[PDB]
Amino acid sequence: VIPIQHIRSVTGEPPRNPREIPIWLGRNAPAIDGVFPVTTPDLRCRIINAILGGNIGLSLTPGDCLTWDSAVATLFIRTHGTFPMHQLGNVIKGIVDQEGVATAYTLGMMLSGQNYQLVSGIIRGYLPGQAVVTALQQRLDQEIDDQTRAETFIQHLNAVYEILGLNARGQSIR
Amino acid sequence: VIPIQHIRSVTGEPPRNPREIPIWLGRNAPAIDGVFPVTTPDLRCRIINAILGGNIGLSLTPGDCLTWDSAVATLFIRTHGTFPMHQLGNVIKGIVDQEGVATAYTLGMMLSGQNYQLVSGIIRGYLPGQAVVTALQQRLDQEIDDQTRAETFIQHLNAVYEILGLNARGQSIR
Amino acid sequence: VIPIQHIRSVTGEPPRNPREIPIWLGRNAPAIDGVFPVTTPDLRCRIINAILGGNIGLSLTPGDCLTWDSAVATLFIRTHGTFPMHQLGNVIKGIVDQEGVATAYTLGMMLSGQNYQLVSGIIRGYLPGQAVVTALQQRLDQEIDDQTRAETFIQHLNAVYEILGLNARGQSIR
Amino acid sequence: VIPIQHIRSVTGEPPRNPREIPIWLGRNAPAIDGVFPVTTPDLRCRIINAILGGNIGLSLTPGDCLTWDSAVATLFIRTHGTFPMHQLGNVIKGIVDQEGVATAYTLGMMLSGQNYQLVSGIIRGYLPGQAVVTALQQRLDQEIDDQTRAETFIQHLNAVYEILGLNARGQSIR
Amino acid sequence: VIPIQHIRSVTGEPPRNPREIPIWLGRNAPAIDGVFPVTTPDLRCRIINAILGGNIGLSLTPGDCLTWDSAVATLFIRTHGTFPMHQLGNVIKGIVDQEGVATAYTLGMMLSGQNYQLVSGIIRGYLPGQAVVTALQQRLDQEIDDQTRAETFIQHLNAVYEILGLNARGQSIR
Repeated sequence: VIPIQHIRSVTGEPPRNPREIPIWLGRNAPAIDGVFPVTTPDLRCRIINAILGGNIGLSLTPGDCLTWDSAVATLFIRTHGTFPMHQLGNVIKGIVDQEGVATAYTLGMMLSGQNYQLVSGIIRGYLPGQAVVTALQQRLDQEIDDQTRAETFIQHLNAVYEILGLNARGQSIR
Repeated sequence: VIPIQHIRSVTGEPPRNPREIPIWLGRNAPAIDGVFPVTTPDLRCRIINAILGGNIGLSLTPGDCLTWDSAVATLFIRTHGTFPMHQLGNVIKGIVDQEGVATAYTLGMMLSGQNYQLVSGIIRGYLPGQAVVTALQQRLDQEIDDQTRAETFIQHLNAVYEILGLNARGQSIR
Repeated sequence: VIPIQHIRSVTGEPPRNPREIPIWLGRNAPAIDGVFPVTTPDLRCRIINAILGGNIGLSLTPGDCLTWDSAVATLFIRTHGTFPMHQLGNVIKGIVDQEGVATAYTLGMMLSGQNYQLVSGIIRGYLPGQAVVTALQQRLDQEIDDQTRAETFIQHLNAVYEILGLNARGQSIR
Repeated sequence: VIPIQHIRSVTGEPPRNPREIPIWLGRNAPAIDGVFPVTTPDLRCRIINAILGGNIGLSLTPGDCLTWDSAVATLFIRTHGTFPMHQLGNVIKGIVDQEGVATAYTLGMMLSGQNYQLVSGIIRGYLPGQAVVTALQQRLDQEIDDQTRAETFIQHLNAVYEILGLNARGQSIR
Repeated sequence: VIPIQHIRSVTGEPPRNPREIPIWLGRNAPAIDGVFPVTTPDLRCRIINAILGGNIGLSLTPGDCLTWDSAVATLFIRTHGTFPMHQLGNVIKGIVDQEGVATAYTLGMMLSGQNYQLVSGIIRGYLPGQAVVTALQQRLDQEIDDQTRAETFIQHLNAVYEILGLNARGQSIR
């Protein structure tokens, strides 16, 4: 017996519009990993199919549930009909206005197969204000390599936002 | 003590209109099998009667709960009043517009006692577009026998839909 | 610790109108017995008092909870103010229109202290159509005795309804 | 880990108006004792603080949770601002119209520190009809002492109400 | 498997407006500690991230979850964009009108890093009525030192409010 109700308490009911189901799963995925440990592709497939309830159209098989990124990407092709990387710039722009830059980096990297150069370049255009772009680049440039920059991107954004008095959604205190 | 609440988290509350209770059970049946193992006809009868709550009219006895298909079919005769195979073409046409082709194959086969020839022929008429009909037939024809075609029908539909840029409900990206 | 939440998942919240609380408990009683075994009068009293929540007026003591029938009957005297058998014909007529004949036989026998002759005679008047009355009587008459007829009444109604194409609520396919 | 969810299934969400929180706790207290055993003042304090959720204003300390009566009385001084016994007659009159006489005896005795003479005298004025007052007094007078009358008051009200055809809220069948 | 559902029963769903999420966590924090014991910074981080569900913007790392005060303060900088102590007087004034003085002392001390002198001085201005200010000061002055006054502040407010017939929100009985 998989403990579905604890997982259902963290996630909640699926979104009504089929198009917003892939983004929802990506945002709730880190919290699920902390509350319950998922160690095999088969366990992940059973949890995702139960959370979405009776959606035969969006059912996933054990092969496509190797990593959380693969599961979120497959749901995108079933809900939208296009592979994600073809229109990544538009998808990141929608998340930034509705949720914020930190949500866009996490979901953009899941859909982009962990490509730091493409995600960092697209996000830099939509960062809030000229000062934020210059300050963040200086801090990231000091890091030794692309792997180290990828791990510390969210930590370096939070420090810059705090100095300039911006909330998570980028709205100024003034 | 059967763990009803985990099963209730996956399913949800029964539909208010008595006519849509049989289709609802069919869509939620695969997810229930993954979360909790059902191994006997008696266990299935107790789970179905609890999920529908206090519906004395639609109660099922252990004899008619031998397989999930038998349980869904018996509810159809109590909710609608006609055996399913008498009007299968109309039932499949309703599911395709509301949910999609993949939901119609799974529920059509449960109501049709696993008849591949009748279900495949009815679905081919309602497939979206002339190109989808020709492409799917070529892939299915290559398979060795009817049992092998039945197992791979959903896998071969998903590949064709992805090439032609169609979502699960059959709506084009254009 | 009694497992109240599993029992609450099957039942649901009590009805707002005090008059419909006795019928609600009768319909949900068979499902509760399957999910959790109730073996003593004391356990039944604790479960019924928790399900109704904080209703001091309708609280039941261990003495009146000997059988599910005794508990449903006592709630009727507290909600309505009259003993049930005094107005049984009217109560059965209300259930038949709202739910169906099968619900009326189960709840009519609980309120009537398992009297087959009174319940069968009252139901025969409200059966749907002249043909249903004649067909059911022929099948019941063949049975050896009143105990055997009481066990097989619902099974013999379902067979007659299926032949004449009627749904559980008695509405014809035509 | 205290099993809060089973206790939350019996109780429900707290009332929005701060004034009706003390009466709500009193009505739900007997059911909680049956489902889960509370044996220490500390356990009671932890359960009451969790049920009311995040109400820092109405938080209770282990010292004032010695008995369920002490906890309900302390919430009355925080929600209303006056000790209960100062205005007991008005409080009992409100409960009788909204819920009934049986709810008023149970909650009146909790707020009145188990004083039979004051609660019985206040209730006798608001009993429904002249006949109910005379019949109940005759039965209570036969009992040997005040402790015996206190235990059998609700049992003797239910018998009188049944003979005169009154529902729990005191409304006649006519 | 962390028992998230018991914690979710005490807390409830997060507030929709991002600005009121920090105050909500502070009010629900004492109840969570009683129901489930939290002994490590890592366990606290996993519980807070699950309770807020899928909010990537307000996610907290193990380093900033050393104490409940540190977690509530970090959420304030992400939701509002300013450190709390810069505008403490305004924050305490909002809580006093909406909830009461007792909620303002508990949340004011969490945001102010346990500074008794600043919190006590700000609260004294917003206490209800001239008599309450004089009576409370006399009782607090008798205590030996600032640590002893901090522990007994809520106990000494409740005694003064009871003598002057005030409810928790400061509204008089008159």
